[PDB]
Amino acid sequence: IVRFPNITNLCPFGEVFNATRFASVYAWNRKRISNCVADYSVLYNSASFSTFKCYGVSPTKLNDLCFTNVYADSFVIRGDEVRQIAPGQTGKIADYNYKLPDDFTGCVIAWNSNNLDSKVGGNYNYLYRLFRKSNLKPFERDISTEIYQAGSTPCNGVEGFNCYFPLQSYGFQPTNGVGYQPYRVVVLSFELLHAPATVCGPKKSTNLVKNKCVNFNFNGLTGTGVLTESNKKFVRDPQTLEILDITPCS
Amino acid sequence: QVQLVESGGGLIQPGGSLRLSCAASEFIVSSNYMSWVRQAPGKGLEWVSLLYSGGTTYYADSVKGRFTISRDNSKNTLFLQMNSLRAEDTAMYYCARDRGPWLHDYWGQGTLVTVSSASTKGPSVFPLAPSGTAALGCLVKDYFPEPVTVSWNSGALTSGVHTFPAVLQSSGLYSLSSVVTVPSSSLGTQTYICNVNHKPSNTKVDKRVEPKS
Amino acid sequence: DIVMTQSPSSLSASVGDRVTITCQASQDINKYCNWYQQKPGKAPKLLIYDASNLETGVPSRFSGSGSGTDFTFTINSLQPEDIATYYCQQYDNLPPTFGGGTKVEIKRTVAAPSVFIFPPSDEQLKSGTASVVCLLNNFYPREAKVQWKVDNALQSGNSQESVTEQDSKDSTYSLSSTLTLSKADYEKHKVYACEVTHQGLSSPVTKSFNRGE
Ligand SMILES: *[C@@H]1O[C@H](CO)[C@@H](O)[C@H](O)[C@H]1NC(C)=O
Repeated sequence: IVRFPNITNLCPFGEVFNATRFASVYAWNRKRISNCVADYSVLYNSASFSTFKCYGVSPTKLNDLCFTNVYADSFVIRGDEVRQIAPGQTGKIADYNYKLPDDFTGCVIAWNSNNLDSKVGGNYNYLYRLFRKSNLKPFERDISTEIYQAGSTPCNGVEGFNCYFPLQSYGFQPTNGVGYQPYRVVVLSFELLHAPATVCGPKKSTNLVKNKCVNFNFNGLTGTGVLTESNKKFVRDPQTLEILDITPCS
Repeated sequence: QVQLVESGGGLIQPGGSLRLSCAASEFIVSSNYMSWVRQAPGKGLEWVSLLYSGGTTYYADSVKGRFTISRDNSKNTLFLQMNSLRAEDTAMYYCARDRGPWLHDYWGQGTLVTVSSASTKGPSVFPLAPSGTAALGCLVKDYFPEPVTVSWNSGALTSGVHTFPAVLQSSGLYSLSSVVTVPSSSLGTQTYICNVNHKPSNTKVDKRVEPKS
Repeated sequence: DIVMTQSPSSLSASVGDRVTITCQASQDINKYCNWYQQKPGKAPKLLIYDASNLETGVPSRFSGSGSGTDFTFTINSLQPEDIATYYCQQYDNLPPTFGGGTKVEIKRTVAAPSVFIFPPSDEQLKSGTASVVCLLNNFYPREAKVQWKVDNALQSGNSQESVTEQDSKDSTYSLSSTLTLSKADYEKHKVYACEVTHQGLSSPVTKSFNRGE
């Protein structure tokens, strides 16, 4: 048996993964996903993606879980920088553009995008931040363009020696080796607050059978046991909000 | 006005420790990518380590776990802590500002690190006496470690001088000659003194080189 | 780990010649190849970043091209001030690595060495060793053969020689060869001779002395 909320909206992952224009990594986008049902199997079975690193979850278990909110962050980077979109990584991108937390729960999804994102004379639309005094915090976004003072002399918004524009362009070109080609990245962030879950897989609810040994699934809590009526107050049915005691068996 | 001045080099025994520093002007060290690059005597260039503005560090595999890069913002100084030093760590050590990682656009003049269990020795200075254009000089023999500086007549005599690269004798000590060609009519009248200076010891020596009678 | 194969390792050209150096990377490094110039005893100076861009101050005679694996560094009309060793570097992929370097020498007209010989000082004989010095002054090209003779017996294995860097004005080289004996051995013989072969000499030149005289 399987008890999920009665959410029915489709989660708008299409306009994230399939958007025609992507953000620069220093200016990465975030789409907040809530109150909807997403079919992650479209994602974790697709052949479009070249990386699918999931932390704190296994990608194929994703159609049996629920979360409070999902965040979808997206941007473009070089190919050989994809490895830096990971917890604990260091470098220009992970320290100064997009940083993941210690305890990240989510998936990093990426695919080569040379056809869409490189131009013949170089696509200078896609930038990254090269200079910054301090590290970004996890999931922090800085889009400032103040001239970077590398020396003691103030810059007064005039760039010159020891006075650098903080952003640097990738200049993607079609003949670039694969590690210098642009990749589109989507980071899925599965958030689990103490609240009703609003983003679920597409698994269909069945009848709530009590008083009997059953394999169950309550918003992602999977066990084998007998659900009975419970006099405790504070697993709870999503649809009916009723408390159920669990006793094990086989 | 920009400057990078390394210090702290010297002779140090294998297994020992040493800290290089690199004082900066005009660059704020804490606002820059900063690198250490080294050069073994008469050899090419090897990058050592890198410090990001934000604190990230990278090390060449050959020094990882033995060297540590750091800074002191107030003194505007970069450090390189060296531990468990090895023969093949001997090299000249440069600090450089990196306009972006490893883009070394401004280098200090370097500090020389000699890794050896050999002892410090000051040189003996012997004269190479002449017999226009006669030739004379100074033999600077049996010192350690490098370097030695040689001037002639406290800086005044400067044209025609040749101070040679030091060479390592089979004994493990260095030696070099410094020679000069002068008008042979000026001999007997003009005084010729080479000023040998060996900073690794506290040795200075001046040698009158006069025609052997 | 990327390897930077630099070609050629040495080069000899004349003032105004067009000097080309190449560098091949063992992997695609896109455009992240820089070029450095090192003069003797100095620290490297960045001349070209990102395959083709000229650091401010750098004469337009210097240039570079390439993307991917094959890079070119060009000096358009070679100048005296350009005697140096030049290095390429890929600075994008950890760890950054340098090419082996290209030593660049100015070509000029043949000049014979002026040869001198210096007997050991009496002061040094007090200490148990005799150094005999032979000086080849201001010659070109660098190839020079020095052969030591002690009572007409050729010495092998007890001399060391050392060559100056090419002169800024002269563009010539200077060499010193030092022969080392014990006082005992030195006093057992009379004729001490230095024999010099060089392009600019029609036949070899000998300088000798008789011990004592
Ligand atoms: C993106 O578009 C392709 C092709 O129409 C489709 O197969 C894929 O499922 C889409 N992805 C999402 C997340 O909508």
